Amino acid sequence: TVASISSGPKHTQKVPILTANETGATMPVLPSDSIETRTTYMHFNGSETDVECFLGRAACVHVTEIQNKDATGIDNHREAKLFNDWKISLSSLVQLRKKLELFTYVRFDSEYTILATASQPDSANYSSNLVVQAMYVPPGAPNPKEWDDYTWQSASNPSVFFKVGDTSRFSVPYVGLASAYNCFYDGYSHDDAETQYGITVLNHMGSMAFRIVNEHDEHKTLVKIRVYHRAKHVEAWIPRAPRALPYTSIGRTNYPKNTEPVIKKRKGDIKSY
Amino acid sequence: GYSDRVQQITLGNSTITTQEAANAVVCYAEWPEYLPDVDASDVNKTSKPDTSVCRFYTLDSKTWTTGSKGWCWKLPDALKDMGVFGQNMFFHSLGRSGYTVHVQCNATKFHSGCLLVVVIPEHQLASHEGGNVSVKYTFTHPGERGIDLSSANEVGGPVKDVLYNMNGTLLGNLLIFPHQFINLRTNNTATIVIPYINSVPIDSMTRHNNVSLMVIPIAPLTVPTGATPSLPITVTIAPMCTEFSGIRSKSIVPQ
Amino acid sequence: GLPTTTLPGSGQFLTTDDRQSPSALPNYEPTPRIHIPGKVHNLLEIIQVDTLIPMNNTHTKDEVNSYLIPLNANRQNEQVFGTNLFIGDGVFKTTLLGEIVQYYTHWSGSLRFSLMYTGPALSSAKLILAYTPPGARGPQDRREAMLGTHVVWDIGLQSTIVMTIPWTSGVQFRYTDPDTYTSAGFLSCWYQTSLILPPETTGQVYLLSFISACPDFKLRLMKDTQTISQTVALTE
Amino acid sequence: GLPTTTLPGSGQFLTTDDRQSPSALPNYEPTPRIHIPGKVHNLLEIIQVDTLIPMNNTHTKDEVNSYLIPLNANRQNEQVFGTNLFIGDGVFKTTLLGEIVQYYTHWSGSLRFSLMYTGPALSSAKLILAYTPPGARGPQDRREAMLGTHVVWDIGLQSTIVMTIPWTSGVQFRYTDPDTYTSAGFLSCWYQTSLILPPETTGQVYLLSFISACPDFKLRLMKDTQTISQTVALTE
Amino acid sequence: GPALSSAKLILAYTPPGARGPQDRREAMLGTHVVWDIGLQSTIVMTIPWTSGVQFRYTD
Amino acid sequence: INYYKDAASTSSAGQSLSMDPSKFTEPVKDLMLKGAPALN
Amino acid sequence: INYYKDAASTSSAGQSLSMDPSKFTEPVKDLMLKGAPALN
Ligand SMILES: Cc1cc(CCCCCOc2ccc(C3=NCCO3)cc2)on1
Repeated sequence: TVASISSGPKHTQKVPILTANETGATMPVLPSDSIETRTTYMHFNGSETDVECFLGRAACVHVTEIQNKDATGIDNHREAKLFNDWKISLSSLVQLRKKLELFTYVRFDSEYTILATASQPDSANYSSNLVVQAMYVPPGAPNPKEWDDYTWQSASNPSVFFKVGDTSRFSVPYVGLASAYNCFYDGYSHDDAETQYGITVLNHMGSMAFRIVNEHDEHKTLVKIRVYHRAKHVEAWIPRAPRALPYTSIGRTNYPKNTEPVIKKRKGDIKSY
Repeated sequence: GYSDRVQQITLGNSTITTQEAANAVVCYAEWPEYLPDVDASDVNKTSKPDTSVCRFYTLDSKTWTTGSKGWCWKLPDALKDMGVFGQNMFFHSLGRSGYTVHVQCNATKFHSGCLLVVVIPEHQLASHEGGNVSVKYTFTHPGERGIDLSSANEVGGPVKDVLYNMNGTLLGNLLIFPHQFINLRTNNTATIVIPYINSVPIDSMTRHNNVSLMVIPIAPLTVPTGATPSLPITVTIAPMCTEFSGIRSKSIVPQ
Repeated sequence: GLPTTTLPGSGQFLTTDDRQSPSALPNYEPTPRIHIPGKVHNLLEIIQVDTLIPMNNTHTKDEVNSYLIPLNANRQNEQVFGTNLFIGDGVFKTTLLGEIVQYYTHWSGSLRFSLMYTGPALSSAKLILAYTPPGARGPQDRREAMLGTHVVWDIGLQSTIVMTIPWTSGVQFRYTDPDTYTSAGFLSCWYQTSLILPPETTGQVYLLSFISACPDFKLRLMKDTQTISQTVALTE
Repeated sequence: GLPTTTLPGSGQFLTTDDRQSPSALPNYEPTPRIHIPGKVHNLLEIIQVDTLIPMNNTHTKDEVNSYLIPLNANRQNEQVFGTNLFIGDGVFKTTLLGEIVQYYTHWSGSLRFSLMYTGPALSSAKLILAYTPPGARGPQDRREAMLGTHVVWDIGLQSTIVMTIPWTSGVQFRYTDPDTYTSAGFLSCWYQTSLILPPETTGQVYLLSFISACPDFKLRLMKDTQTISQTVALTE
Repeated sequence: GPALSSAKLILAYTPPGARGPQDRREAMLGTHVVWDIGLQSTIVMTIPWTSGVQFRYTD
Repeated sequence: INYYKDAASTSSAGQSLSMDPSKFTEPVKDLMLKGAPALN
Repeated sequence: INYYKDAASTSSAGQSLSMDPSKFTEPVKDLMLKGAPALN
């Protein structure tokens, strides 16, 4: 492939460099339209800018935490982090978010990796290997109430059991209701006067719930869960302007008030170098 | 003697002529078309009013003055009240449509000024409150009036800050969306053909707007000496290939 | 039972590796795809669309005005604007090009810089745009500027001029984050003759300026952008 | 010894994975199969059999009577019953259809709603059943109702009427657990003319109503049902 | 008008059955042409025959 | 070799090697030739 | 590839792709045609 062809002096009536940008086109002008060039080859394919590659590496999408401790006398397991959940979503952590929102609709399979590490803040003894249970709780399923409810039987709901310190990995097909996931949605769930506006209404994907299977030892053990997400089989439509201001909320476009100028002011003139 | 410059668009029972055009943009290089069976889901036969809905509606005019910040209309909202297009809209459960948008602004060879005319698929607005305040329905359904970016923040309304496109992105990059400029010195109209763009084959016309049309002054209007300091901008829009499905009782929407 | 040996790296999680995994939802059938206009395949497809450069960066809070390069009637010989070419920083940084370049470590290729004139139709002007390849200072006067890559632009019916910064380089890749060894030059613009307004007209006229990449362009070695960060996880 | 590397996920137990295992009972011979009528292969086979809907839900303890929709002689213009179409909740919820839908997250397809009349043979009646697609309110009077999907039913020799709620939807799947965006409409029924009883006869007559899915139907993404739970393990 | 002026007018034909339009919004919903004043000096609008009965009276 | 039955479980996809910027860079209705005048 | 000798040790079975609701939806002795009267 040639990156530049050889081109010499020109004295024409045919001027490729004068255009009318009002038309909305970006005319494909090249170095050889306005200087004299020599042949050179590309030596490159643009492999690593493919959208599959761009969205295809694992990104941290969520960090939560649960603890193993005596539940005796706990009136609210959920509240003691005896188990915890996560209202699945991919917009909470914002590094991966800016990348996805370069597109309007996106379609992909997900590969999740879950790393779980333990911490023993209060001076301790022997730690017996804890086994985490991650179970997917889709919309309209008995949400779990204690850390050892019938829910955890999970007879119809996919769940994975792995050890703290290890990693769990599995992959979920594209579960969207439509043909693509909306990265943006300028609509409502119905024409009410006070119903929420955005996507949050659209990406009702239910939540994920974690717990330790082990009963309690004499000390307490903090287990912190990190969920990583990798898109595989990516398809993206309609590019948009990149995010300039900071994010404030999952699912709304809102930016913070009295934010700071995002364009760097010159130290000098327009004329400055 | 054909110029890129003169054009005629006849759609239904209405025709537009421009003698000072700058080509026309067809979003994503695709022209509006009906919904193919292979893509269909709802089993209902759809209704295609054709020429009674696919004609040109001219919205009320705006006034560009030296202080203007820009205006924003949403589709199909802007047309919610135009003739039979609008009736069909409130009466069917689902509908689908593409449009021809023609924005008009003429001046003289002594004026200067340049407007950006852009179509943004799925333009989800931001609340000026920050945090996770929502933007109430009425605020994103201004109707033919559209939203005036130089109007004041209101409560439950969107933010109207132009350098941020009403969503946290910079004005400068709106050029990645199908758009055309109106530069008084060149141009006097802008025309964009919009194919139907959605993640579902057909949708509700009232709970979801699928494009915002935005006209933004970028190089300020400058009139000749002792000229009146303003020009009107007119927007005429025509639904094209419209289909409605799931007819019934007639939606009632807030406000 | 087949005998195996495990190598160094067993059990590691590399966020960039690409392997098979069990599906949690065995046998599930995804929604059919329908057609949607606009599919993107390569980021190289989109960085060829031009977007506006806030060249007039001299303000103090972001404003529509930093996109406008002003022009003065009747000045002769003088300089319209100047900038270095660190596409990952400074004026370029918020543009779509600048914004994507920042997802990669290295770039190579030609850039296309165009200027669209917005003055009254009955005015006229001749400007010179000059690209100064690495190795010399930003030009200080047109004489200096005109000895490097340049285009005399004659403002006419055809409203925009497209200047190309041809890839001039020893090393075949440069860093997107500004680096010296790897630096690309300067871009300046001067009156060639001068802007002239018709009667009954007055004041400043402005140029809009765009930037996009030529088909020439290469970007490689993905990394994280300095353009976005956060202090606590967001919530709904 | 062949060199290997283990990946992330090694040692995990995913309740949904499908692999081989050693048999604990090597060489055991299972009992021969004999023929048994009734084999089921897909849950889609059984949700097409219709079952009764406790439409008359207005009681206070479960009774045979909530399966009976009453009809009054001589009323004109008035409304016989109304319900939304959240097949995973409310009247539908205990029906076989409702009961299976609850094992899945998403459903799509047409529903078949039929009414069998049980009044004396010498009586007569004309009813209108109306389906109101998402987007409008439950109809408030027949005029409103008759502008959407409807069937005038004439009570005759043929005892049942089968109304179909054709799949009317933007999005190709809806949630089985009630959700707004995803909501399906309303179903109402009104006197078209009115029930008329023969002489020597009196009182209320009832309609029985059934629900089953059309062959159209799709259910996907299995999950756990809210319809059953427990607090301690059972024993013998 | 002078050659250096400019204007955009809408001409509308309203078929029998409605009143003479009272504002452009009303006018623009019937047969109409947006005329852009340019180099080409004249605009030709056609009142297409819209009628139930195939002849009308001249009086 | 896929070891698993479902398609979601396969590795990353392989390069589009599609690449056609014209839907974004030249969505004009009447074709523009480089070198010919922009506005005729 | 089965690594094990016994049939119980193989993975899950593969979709019936049988599907015939008529034993449940139309177990009538004399065949009913849709469109013809139910009771003659
Ligand atoms: C946009 C957008 C895209 C996504 C991701 C959707 C992923 C589908 C649901 O995700 C899961 C997560 C975990 C499990 C799981 N099953 C057993 C253990 O974890 C299943 C599906 O979220 N928002």
